[PDB]
Amino acid sequence: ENNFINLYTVKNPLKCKIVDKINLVRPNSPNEVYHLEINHNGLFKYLEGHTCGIIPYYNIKKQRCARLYSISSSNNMENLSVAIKIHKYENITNYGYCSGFIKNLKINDDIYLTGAHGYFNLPNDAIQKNTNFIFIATGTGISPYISFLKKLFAYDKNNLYNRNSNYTGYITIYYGVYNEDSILYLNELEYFQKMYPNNINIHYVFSYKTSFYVQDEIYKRKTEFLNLFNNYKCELYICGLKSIRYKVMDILKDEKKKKRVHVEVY
Amino acid sequence: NFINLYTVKNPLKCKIVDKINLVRPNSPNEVYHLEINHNGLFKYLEGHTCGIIPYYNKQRCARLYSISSSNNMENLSVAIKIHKYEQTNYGYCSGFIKNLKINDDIYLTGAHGYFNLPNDAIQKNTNFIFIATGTGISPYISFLKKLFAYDKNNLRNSNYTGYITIYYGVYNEDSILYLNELEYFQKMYPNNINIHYVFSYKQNSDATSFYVQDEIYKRKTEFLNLFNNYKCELYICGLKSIRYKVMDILKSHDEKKKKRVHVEVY
Ligand SMILES: Cc1cc2nc3c(=O)[nH]c(=O)nc-3n(C[C@H](O)[C@H](O)[C@H](O)COP(=O)(O)OP(=O)(O)OC[C@H]3O[C@@H](n4cnc5c(N)ncnc54)[C@H](O)[C@@H]3O)c2cc1C
Ligand SMILES: Cc1cc2nc3c(=O)[nH]c(=O)nc-3n(C[C@H](O)[C@H](O)[C@H](O)COP(=O)(O)OP(=O)(O)OC[C@H]3O[C@@H](n4cnc5c(N)ncnc54)[C@H](O)[C@@H]3O)c2cc1C
Ligand SMILES: Nc1ncnc2c1ncn2[C@@H]1O[C@H](COP(=O)(O)O)[C@@H](O)[C@H]1OP(=O)(O)O
Ligand SMILES: Nc1ncnc2c1ncn2[C@@H]1O[C@H](COP(=O)(O)O)[C@@H](O)[C@H]1OP(=O)(O)O
Repeated sequence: ENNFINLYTVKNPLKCKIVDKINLVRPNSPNEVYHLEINHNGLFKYLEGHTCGIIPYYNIKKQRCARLYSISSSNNMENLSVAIKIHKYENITNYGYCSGFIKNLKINDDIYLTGAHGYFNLPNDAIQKNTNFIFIATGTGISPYISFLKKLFAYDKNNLYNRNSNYTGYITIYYGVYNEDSILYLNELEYFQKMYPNNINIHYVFSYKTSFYVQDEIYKRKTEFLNLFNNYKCELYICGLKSIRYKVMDILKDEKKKKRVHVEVY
Repeated sequence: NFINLYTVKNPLKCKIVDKINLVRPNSPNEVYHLEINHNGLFKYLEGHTCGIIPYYNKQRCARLYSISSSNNMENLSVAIKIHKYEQTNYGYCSGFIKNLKINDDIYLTGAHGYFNLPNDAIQKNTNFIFIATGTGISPYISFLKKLFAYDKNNLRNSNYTGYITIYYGVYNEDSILYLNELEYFQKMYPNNINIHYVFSYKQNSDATSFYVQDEIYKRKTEFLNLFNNYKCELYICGLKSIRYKVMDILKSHDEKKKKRVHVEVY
């Protein structure tokens, strides 16, 4: 620990089985996205904030080309989660490489993963320090913050009535999708806000209705927002598309005291 | 019927003739224009993409890049943005092109995509509305090159007499790709081409986001006409977003003209 990075490469993928395959979005979201419940036998080692690689079709032509997908489960969960938007052109029409693999994916199917990737992780002392957070996400970008939240708060899906252990840090989440029906992991987000009204705050920026996104909602709250960052030393986390970085970073008006600003973009 | 002439199993060995930095020094981006010699063995129509296989002859895994040249010219060209991330770390094919030198071998695929001009275009003087972000300009350049019969050596001959309105969104002036070519067409054919650049840097400050599709909305009354009144083929090539607020534009002032709208986003 924690040199989990690259325990399984494309040179040695890990046979895993699908355990569940669930639609993350309701009928009012244009996008299609599947949460995967993946059985790795406790063998696949990873760390909240980590991405895993899936090699489409691993047993024509090869076909040994992988895509990364952020894990959205806590280390502490028997099987692991992951969320995948199906990409189409341009329904019943055409698909991207991985997209199509996952579109035809069936339960108890072989899926081949690749060792931990990335460094978007939480701080190590975060759980004891009661450290504070500002998570910023678009679309599938919420994944890491779900895993983040399953850790900070007690996860158990089967024990959702207690207790639960509290990090009592303050967490502010800016989440931007198209509409309500397009927000990944609603059941959990709604639950977290419900169980911990003094620890988690969610700002949803919806695309539908010049254009207005999550950085624009962050500017519009810029005086309030900085408090969080400096007064509560709120840790900075950006995950999603490039565009987010500039408008939130250039709102800083610094010193390698900006450390803890984590930018991940895909 | 040139599609798939070449595949990862029989990739066409081509050679790197040139590698021009396509951006001026104010762009945060890094894009290289490759000029690739193939012995005229690559067959494609303007608007097709080709497949590049990084480090062929590890993983044999092609990425697609829009051809920014026309059939006529001896060599094919292409433009590549170099994708980066911090935690000096590069994309797979990006890293490949970045390290790419003059007279290197480069293995292409057969062609790809259906983002083409209609078969009767020059001799039907068909109108055009082209929407693009960043590298998405490539196909339209490819078009313009044919329609106007461009010859770097000679610059005139063209019979095409239609109208071409280009909407192009980029960060700032220095980020317009193929500015040379665009600026030329604007100058040489000012009653056959009209361009609308939409620079991203302007909205950084105390304003909300404004992208290429916003300009098309702000200019919505005119846009409909260009499409309705002028029997224009509409092309969108760039980011996912461009499409709904324009598409959604088209339902206001109906369908089965569908066959006149062409989309290719990534
Ligand atoms: C660090 C990191 C984390 C990531 N985490 C997630 C995540 O948590 N969840 C998630 O969903 N994704 C995530 N991604 C992106 C993920 O890898 C994508 O699924 C992948 O890059 C593209 O999907 P694909 O292979 O199905 O499509 P590709 O085969 O890569 O296709 C490329 C894109 O263009 C389109 N396209 C492809 N070929 C054509 C063609 N011939 N003509 C027209 N259009 C075409 C497709 O619709 C697709 O959107 C992450 C990426 C990174 C770098
Ligand atoms: C129809 C079509 C036409 C296209 N035409 C063009 C074109 O004209 N010009 C162009 O530039 N592109 C074009 N593309 C897309 C082109 O293939 C991209 O260069 C390619 O998708 C990026 O792959 P890569 O070589 O950067 O490596 P990849 O690894 O596939 O890149 C993955 C992305 O996530 C980042 N990333 C990779 N690994 C990690 C990691 N471990 N952690 C965090 N981030 C990571 C990279 O910065 C990159 O942005 C087109 C795509 C399609 C579908
Ligand atoms: N430049 C941008 N900055 C912030 N959010 C964006 C940007 N472009 C698109 N989005 C939005 O991010 C959300 C999630 O995107 P996705 O589901 O494709 O990952 C969508 O609501 C999308 O809105 P839009 O409807 O304008 O595309
Ligand atoms: N939702 C969106 N709709 C249209 N254009 C966008 C959107 N998000 C970003 N862009 C812009 O597309 C242009 C192409 O750049 P690239 O595709 O390399 O990011 C950029 O100026 C980028 O703006 P931004 O400056 O906000 O990133």
